[PDB]
Amino acid sequence: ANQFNSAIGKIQDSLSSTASALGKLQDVVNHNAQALNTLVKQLSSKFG
Amino acid sequence: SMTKTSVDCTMYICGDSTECSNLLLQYGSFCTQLKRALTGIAVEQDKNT
Repeated sequence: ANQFNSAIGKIQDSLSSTASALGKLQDVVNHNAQALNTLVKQLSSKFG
Repeated sequence: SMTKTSVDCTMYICGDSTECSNLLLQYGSFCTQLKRALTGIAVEQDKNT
């Protein structure tokens, strides 16, 4: 009970201080946002 | 893993002329997507190692 409660408290302190562990899910936001922002810039170029 | 490659649109399409580089910028983001796709292959080939 000293080992298990202190190990789960280090998980809660790491996710609050550092957001870099969730950055695999942040790329799922980022790869969908950069695909939409590139597709809407196709109308500005003249295509010849 | 596979062989990591990178393809430029400038030296491949154009023969180093000023007319080809002016008509390449009218097409816009066609070579923006191709350079970011071959970059994203080469990051994931190092993650396989």
